[PDB]
Amino acid sequence: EVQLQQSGPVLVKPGASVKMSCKASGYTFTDYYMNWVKQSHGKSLEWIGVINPYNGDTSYNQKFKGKATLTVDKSSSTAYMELNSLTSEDSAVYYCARYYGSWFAYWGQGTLITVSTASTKGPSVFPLAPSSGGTAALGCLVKDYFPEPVTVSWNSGALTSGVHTFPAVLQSSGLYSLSSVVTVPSSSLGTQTYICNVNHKPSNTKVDKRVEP
Amino acid sequence: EAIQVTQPSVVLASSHGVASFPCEYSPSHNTDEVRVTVLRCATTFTEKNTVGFLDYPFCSGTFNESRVNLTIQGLRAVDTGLYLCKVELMYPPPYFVGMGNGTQIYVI
Amino acid sequence: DVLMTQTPLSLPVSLGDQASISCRSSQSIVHSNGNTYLEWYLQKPGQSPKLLIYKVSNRFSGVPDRFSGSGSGTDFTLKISRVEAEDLGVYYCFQGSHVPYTFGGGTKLEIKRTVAAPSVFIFPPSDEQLKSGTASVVCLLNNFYPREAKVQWKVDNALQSGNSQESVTEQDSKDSTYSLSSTLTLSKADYEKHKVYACEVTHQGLSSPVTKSFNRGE
Repeated sequence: EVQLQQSGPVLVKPGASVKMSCKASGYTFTDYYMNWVKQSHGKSLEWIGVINPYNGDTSYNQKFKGKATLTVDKSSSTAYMELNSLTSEDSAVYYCARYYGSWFAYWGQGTLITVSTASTKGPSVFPLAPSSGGTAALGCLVKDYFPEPVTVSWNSGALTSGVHTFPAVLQSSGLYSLSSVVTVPSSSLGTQTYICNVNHKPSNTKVDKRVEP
Repeated sequence: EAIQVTQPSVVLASSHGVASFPCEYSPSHNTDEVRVTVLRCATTFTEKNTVGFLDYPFCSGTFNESRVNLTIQGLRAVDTGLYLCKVELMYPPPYFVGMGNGTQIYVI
Repeated sequence: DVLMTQTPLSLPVSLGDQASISCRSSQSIVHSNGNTYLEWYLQKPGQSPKLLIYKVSNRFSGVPDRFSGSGSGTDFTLKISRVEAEDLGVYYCFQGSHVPYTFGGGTKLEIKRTVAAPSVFIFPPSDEQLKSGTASVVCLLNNFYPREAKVQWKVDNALQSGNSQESVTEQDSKDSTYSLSSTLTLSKADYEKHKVYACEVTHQGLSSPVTKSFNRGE
């Protein structure tokens, strides 16, 4: 039905600027208003403003009037928010969300903006592989990357039951690190096949890996 | 960059002098606060208030979505001419306003 | 500015009971048009928010009939009757009446289930990684409750320290349990130096600490 597709994650050095997208589908982009909602890592949500795509009018949250500039483009059914003077506290998850009898009735999957002085860096994946019993275990360790985030999958989307992708833990090396595992029945050892797909956008490190004993 | 208010061209006022015509608009999903004014009577349609022109007894209005069935009553011949319909959508902010080309109401 | 203060901040509730959350606004929420614009959002973990109730007491399409809103002025209440594992997450009230539009702080609804002892598994460092010069020994506690667990590593029957991390799954939205990871950070030299690697699990569901371990080479 309705789908809102936001741009991927962006690592921007402080003091720079960033403009993200929201690509409306399954409805008439100009018909309903559009909001941008900020969710810091501190969990609580914030309203930035609303823009009428048919028109371009806006109503802004005065505390964002300078930090954010929202804009639309009717030919692409795509809305834009742009952030000037990116600081460290500007790093958040940013959401587009479209009105429908209610403010945030359709939600975009989110754009994770990381505002660092460091360099993007690529995951390395290593087969967390099974050993010699009812049900067994497998996984993919994803050592040393930055910035967040990272998407992990098993068989391009096939495997879903019994998975567990742990939150990344900061390491002493200033870098994230993470695993992803799933319990399968003992039988399927050589029958079925298991490969995780690891994707790190701010450094274009898309990498599948097979996992076997 | 304004809404598509659609009046009818010429309107033939009735026996006892009561003209009726629909005033339709196009971005019409902003239905909470919807003030409608008549220019040559005005009321604001919400949920608390559903039949408008309470304070304008010469006028009758029934809202539903992308059409407003309108009624001006008691029109003389000394009133004939250009009648205009303005569709304000006060909620959500920011407003989203519109006006129509008008209606020639000929009061036979 | 209109502050939305919720209560409780956490709220454990067993499947089948009746959860109930409270949102209090610094000033009335009734707008000039007469409408009153309270909204209830539920952010399941790692998902974007999702809309539940609008205009105080109205269920957006799709939201189950267990969910319900009530209130007026400065005091409101979301109430799940008969909770389900699928309902765990953070619940935000939001007012869209007065500019600027603000949210509440949230209310993490936790499920409460019977004790569950964890399965334990252990993983030796990958060969490719051993060629990189680092080594990571990973220990897994799977589907246990409560979240609290003791994880102790022992290299050759003496416990290491300062060189391991833990990570905790968020609550399972199907079977209500948590899963834990223990990663041990050793250099290729120190890993290719000792023999017996062990992961000891102490948990409020296991009568005796259960240990799983590997000897460098199998």
